[PDB]
Amino acid sequence: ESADLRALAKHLYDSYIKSFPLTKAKARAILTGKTTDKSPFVIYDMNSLMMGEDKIKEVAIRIFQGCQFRSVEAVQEITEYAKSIPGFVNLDLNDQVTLLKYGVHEIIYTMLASLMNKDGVLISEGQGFMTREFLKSLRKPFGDFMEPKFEFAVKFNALELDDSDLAIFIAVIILSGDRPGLLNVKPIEDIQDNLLQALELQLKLNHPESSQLFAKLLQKMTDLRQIVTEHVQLLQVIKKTETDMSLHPLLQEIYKDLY
Amino acid sequence: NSVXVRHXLLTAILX
Repeated sequence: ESADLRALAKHLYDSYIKSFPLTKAKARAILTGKTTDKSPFVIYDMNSLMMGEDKIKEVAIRIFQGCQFRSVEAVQEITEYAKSIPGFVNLDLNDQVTLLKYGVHEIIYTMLASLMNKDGVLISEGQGFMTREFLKSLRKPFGDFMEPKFEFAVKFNALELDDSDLAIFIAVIILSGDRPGLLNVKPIEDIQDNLLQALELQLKLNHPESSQLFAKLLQKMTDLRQIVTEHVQLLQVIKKTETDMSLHPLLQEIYKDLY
Repeated sequence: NSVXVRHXLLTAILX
C-alpha cells in the first residue's frame, strides 16, 4: 500500500511539473532573489505601472482585464494537470466539467499563494512584481479584489508546503465528490480517498516535525471554498456597477450558474 | 448531456 501511494505522489509531482511552467520553487527563488534570471520589474505606483506595462482604458480596468487572461491560462494548465490524475479522464465528461467548474478557482488561489509574499505578487511568468499596497490603492471596488487572497496566502505560506505536497493537495481538491450536479459520486470519492491517503503519507514523510499538518490542510480546503464564495460575490458587484467590463468567454462559462 | 451542453469551451479543453 504505502509504496503505491509514493508512486502516486511521484506521478502527480511529475505531472504538476509538466503542467505548470512557474512552480513554487521557481517563484520563491525569484521572490527571495536567489536566481540568475533578470530581476522582475517592480510595479508600485502609476508611474512604474506605465514604465513596466511592456515587460508584463482606465487603470483598474486594465489590470482587471490582464488578471482575466492570466486566469484563463491557469484554467487551461489546471485542466491538463487534472487529466493526469489517474482515473479522472475515465469519469463521465459531465462530471469532469463539473469538477473543474467548481474547483478551478480554489486551485487558482492555492497556486497564487506560491507567487505571493506579504508585500506583493509575481505577475507575467515572474517577469513583474506588483505590490500589495499598489493593488490596495486602486479605486473601489477593485482595491479590495486581491486583499483576501493576500490574507489567505500569508497564512497558507506559513505551512511551508513544497511543490510535491501541493501537487497532491490540488488533486484532492479537484476530486471533490460534493460538487453540485455530479452524476456519479462514488468513483470520484474512491479516487479522492486514495489521494487523501497519499497526501497524509506525503506530509508525514516530508514534514515529520509538523504536527497535524494534514488536519490543517483539510481546513484550508474549507477556507478556500469560502474565499471563492466571497470572490463570486465581489464579481457580482462588478457587473452591476461597472460597464466596459465583460469577462472572457471561458470565464463567463465557468461563472454561469456558479454559486 | 446538460452540463456538457452548457460548457462548450471547457469540453473542448478536456477532449
